[PDB]
Amino acid sequence: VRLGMMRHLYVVVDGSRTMEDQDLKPNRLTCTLKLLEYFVEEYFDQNPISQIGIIVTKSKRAEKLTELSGNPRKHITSLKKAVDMTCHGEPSLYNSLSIAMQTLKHMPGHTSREVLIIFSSLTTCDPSNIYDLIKTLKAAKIRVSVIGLSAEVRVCTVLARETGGTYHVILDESHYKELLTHHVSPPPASSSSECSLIRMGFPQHTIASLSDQDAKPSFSMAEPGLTLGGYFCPQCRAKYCELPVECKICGLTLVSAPHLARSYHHLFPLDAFQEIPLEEYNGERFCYGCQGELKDQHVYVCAVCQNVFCVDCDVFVHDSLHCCPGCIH
Amino acid sequence: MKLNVDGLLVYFPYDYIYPEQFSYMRELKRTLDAKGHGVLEMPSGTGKTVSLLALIMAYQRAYPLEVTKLIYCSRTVPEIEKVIEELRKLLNFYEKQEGEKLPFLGLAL
Amino acid sequence: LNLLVIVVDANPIWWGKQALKESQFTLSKCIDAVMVLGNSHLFMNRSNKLAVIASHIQESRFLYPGSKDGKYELLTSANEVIVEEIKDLMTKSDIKGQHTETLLAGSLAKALCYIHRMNKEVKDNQEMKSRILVIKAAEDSALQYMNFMNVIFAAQKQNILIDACVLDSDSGLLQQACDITGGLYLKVPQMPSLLQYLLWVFLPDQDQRSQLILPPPVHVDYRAACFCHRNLIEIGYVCSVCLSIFCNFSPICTTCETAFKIS
Amino acid sequence: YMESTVASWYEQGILENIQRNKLLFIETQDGAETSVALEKYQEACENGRGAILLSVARGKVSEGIDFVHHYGRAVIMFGVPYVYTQSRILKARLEYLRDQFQIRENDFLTFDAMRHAAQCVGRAIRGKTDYGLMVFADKRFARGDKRGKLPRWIQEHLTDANLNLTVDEGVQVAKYFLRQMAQPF
Amino acid sequence: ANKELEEKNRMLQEDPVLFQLYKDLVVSQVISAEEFWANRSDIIESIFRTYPAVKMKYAENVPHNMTEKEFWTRFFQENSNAAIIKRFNHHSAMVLAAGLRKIALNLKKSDRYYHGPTPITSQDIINSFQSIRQEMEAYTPKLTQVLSSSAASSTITALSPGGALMQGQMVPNDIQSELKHLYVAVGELLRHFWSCFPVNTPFLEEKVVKMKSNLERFQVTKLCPFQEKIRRQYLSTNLVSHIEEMLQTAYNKLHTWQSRRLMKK
Ligand SMILES: [Zn+2]
Ligand SMILES: [Zn+2]
Ligand SMILES: [Zn+2]
Ligand SMILES: [Zn+2]
Ligand SMILES: [Zn+2]
Repeated sequence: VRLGMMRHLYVVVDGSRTMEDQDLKPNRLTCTLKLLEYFVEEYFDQNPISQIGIIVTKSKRAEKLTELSGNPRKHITSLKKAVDMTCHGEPSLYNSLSIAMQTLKHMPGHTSREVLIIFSSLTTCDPSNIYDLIKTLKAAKIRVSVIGLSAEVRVCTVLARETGGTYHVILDESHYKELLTHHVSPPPASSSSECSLIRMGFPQHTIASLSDQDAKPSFSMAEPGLTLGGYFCPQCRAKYCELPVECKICGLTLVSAPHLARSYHHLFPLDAFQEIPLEEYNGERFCYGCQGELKDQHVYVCAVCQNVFCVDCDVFVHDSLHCCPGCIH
Repeated sequence: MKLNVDGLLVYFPYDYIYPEQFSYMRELKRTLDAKGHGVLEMPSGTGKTVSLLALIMAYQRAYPLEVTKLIYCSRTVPEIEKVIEELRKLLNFYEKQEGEKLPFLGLAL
Repeated sequence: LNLLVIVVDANPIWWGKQALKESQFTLSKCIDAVMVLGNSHLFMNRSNKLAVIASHIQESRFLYPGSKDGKYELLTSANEVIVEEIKDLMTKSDIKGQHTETLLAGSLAKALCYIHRMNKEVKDNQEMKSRILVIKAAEDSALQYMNFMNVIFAAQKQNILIDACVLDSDSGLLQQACDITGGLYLKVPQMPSLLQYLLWVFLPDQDQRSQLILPPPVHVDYRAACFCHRNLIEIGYVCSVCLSIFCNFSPICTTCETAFKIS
Repeated sequence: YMESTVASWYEQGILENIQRNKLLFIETQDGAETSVALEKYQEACENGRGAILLSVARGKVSEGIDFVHHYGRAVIMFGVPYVYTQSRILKARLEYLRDQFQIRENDFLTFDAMRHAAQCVGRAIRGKTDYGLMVFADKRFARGDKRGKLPRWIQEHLTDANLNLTVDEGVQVAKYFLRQMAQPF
Repeated sequence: ANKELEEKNRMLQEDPVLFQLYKDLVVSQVISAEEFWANRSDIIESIFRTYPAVKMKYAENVPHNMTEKEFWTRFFQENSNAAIIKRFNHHSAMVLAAGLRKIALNLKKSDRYYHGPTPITSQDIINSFQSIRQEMEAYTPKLTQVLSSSAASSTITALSPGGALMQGQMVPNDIQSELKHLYVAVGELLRHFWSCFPVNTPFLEEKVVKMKSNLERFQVTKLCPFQEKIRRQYLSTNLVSHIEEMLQTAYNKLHTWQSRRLMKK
């Protein structure tokens, strides 16, 4: 199944009044922002080439809280700042979606544009009928997958399925973590999705040549002090503090090899290991994965290496490591 | 989806039927077998009509002399229109199953 | 507490070459030095616990899950268990000419989950700061790049420090591994005096590593290369499916077979 | 009664707040206004504004209209539907049934409400298994006589636990129930 | 309409950086400013859109020998019973009316990833395998064999700042601000110059702006070294050479592509 590795996703957060209601244990807005901060960092940690941008809508107006960027820390700072937001007004999907459309209209065709609307107040007061905006989205192939809160809103139901996205409603706080983490993984590319080669640039960390001879002093490029050494660009030739960052001049993505390698495991998903509770002639008391005695009647095995893994080993392997330890041999 | 009803075998266009439909059809057949007027209630606004319509059609084929024709009345013309759609769908399903036209007529006044 | 894990790279093909060369340094001393480091580590505090892992071309087997000489009982078990286990692995080993490169990625893979297994069982009251003191001793294998990169990222998310201690060779991959997770990288050139390094560089833990002077990190060449040649390339043309660095613009990348539309 | 309740709410701030939360539509005797109001109501349901259609149980709109998925999601019944006890026409119809066929006046009178109430509340379950909750804002429905005369399918779902939920209590269960139906099969 | 003049006035003082850089291109008279931009309450408002009658009344009742406070007073001011229901339906209808304006993947070479971009007899294994097997018949030599003082002493010296494996200035502050301002100026003008440079753009109208932009590189770069000369002739310390590489590298791309364009022709 084709997957779009690079994606420009917008996490539209609604500053509606209904967010005031403390349906969750803490304030509803704070819980999303607190948990969304986990999503932002994790999203970057599972798709470095991708970038994110947050739009906050309240009082019938949508304001871009943070433009598209590749620095998780910069976005994280905005989330904490928004925790103190007044949280008064009424959201407007047309205003929010339109703002995302304008910035995403000029994005490259190869990258998979996406939008994740965290809808809280079921109402949607918009200057123009939103059904018309749907027609534009399908042509613009912008995936919109709402995650409703405490409501199965009708208008977003057609929005998700017509536009290709998925619609969900929060069963509880624990279920809320599950939903956002699911969206972290790149979505499969459908027929409408198209793939195209994208120019890429690989910089090399550089320092003073020899005892600060013919040095290359420079401060930064987006209160930066002088830097003896740092990253550079094949074309900009402008010092960059951290990678991966999009060129401020070339417009060509700058990214090192490891960041790309972070996204390979998506192409190679790990086949689920059959769970056989009985020992099944497994005389090895020690779990191969962790060299620990199997204290529970559960076992996992591959279709190639045919090894034995306990509950923690298999759960861990599929979740984070994304590769079978013994089966690598 | 041919249903082996207790009285006879009855065709059905949709794939599955809830347990209430089984209870509905058998009770309806019992009244038809007894040839006596009766009353029954079904919750669903839609779904009863196809079950009600399908059972009558099957009963007609088994005992055409028993029932001359079906007079199915509905409250409002906008509502009765939705019924003929259900009947029209059923006939095509039955026609496809049989593969040929049969001397069956259905019209709304 | 701190849970140390020592990944000793005991490659018989390379280590045995030292025996043939009759060099001063030998695998036996290497095990003894690591043994001492483990003993010294657990020496630091009761709460501290350690482990050991050996690497072979076939697989990796853990070397670790009275006072006859007047010794501490616990460390005595460590001394006996590793010595008995290491000899068994070295003495018994099948021969496969096709596969001779040392296996390290899988060896680490066992460690990462092992720490996770310990991290779950330990009481939530005490926080555990795990570490991996990888000790390479032979050149790495090209085919192992993909698997090794994944485990390194897993360590980053799981907050484990990969303290590489390569010797006799500078594996560009391993030094790349340690940098991602913030682990130190020391290339000891005096193998006989290896042990003085560990008790000074590696032994101090992440808690005190910052407030201490240690050798500066080595510059890392994050090179990129096309699949055509494997040569350094500064501009790569990746697609949206393969995510593979390629040499020059092509109608369709071979590893994708996609219907790229020109424009 | 609808106008009096509407006017009373209008004087207080309750009505204005409801306008803020969701659009509000009302029914009138004239058919022309009813068709336009309902026509606008359907559009509101399609959009995210929503709508609150106030109507009368005996209204020709209630019988003619059918509510489906994302239409009339939560049917609210304000008071047991009873005809005015002054219309002399019902008396000859009513008192006669007591003399012939031996039906108590209260029995038929209550039967005249549950059938009428059931007519105007059974629409949300039209078909295709579209979720929906039917709330009846009257303690009279809690009486055993009303519950028994209620249709079996509705009544069997009803339980004593939720039989007489408080206004606050009823809202909370409504929120929780919708969550369950929101997720797929 | 003089829309451009209004936009400049709005951003004349609201944003310092945007106007600071735009002026700088004209401070030294580099190029014309035309190319600069060419390339790059609630209650009344709700009533304004809510009630068309109020809009008609407002136009006809525009303040004339009256006060806005009085106009506010006029707002709130079975026959009456039905009016509210009708008004709500009309008011609700008006509010609604206002809001309604008129691929499975397959691959042939997967081993390539296994050895990614990272770059790079038989009896010898037998000899090593057996020789090592006989190495560790003796164990636990730690007492003296593991380390010796003479080797230990050398290691500590190596760890010294002058030793092996252990190799071992914010004086200007006001110059820092000047350098920052210059760098931003390069980015603004480089951005447009590089905006369409990578793309071939083999079109007459597309190529013209590049030629104009390419010529502008000479003009903007003409004044750059003059400011450098002023800064250079202060102390001749802490050389600022990074700026030069951008200009020459930009020049190299300009000339190299110019030759390629001639070669293509
Ligand atoms: Zn660049
Ligand atoms: Zn295990
Ligand atoms: Zn396996
Ligand atoms: Zn190539
Ligand atoms: Zn490809």
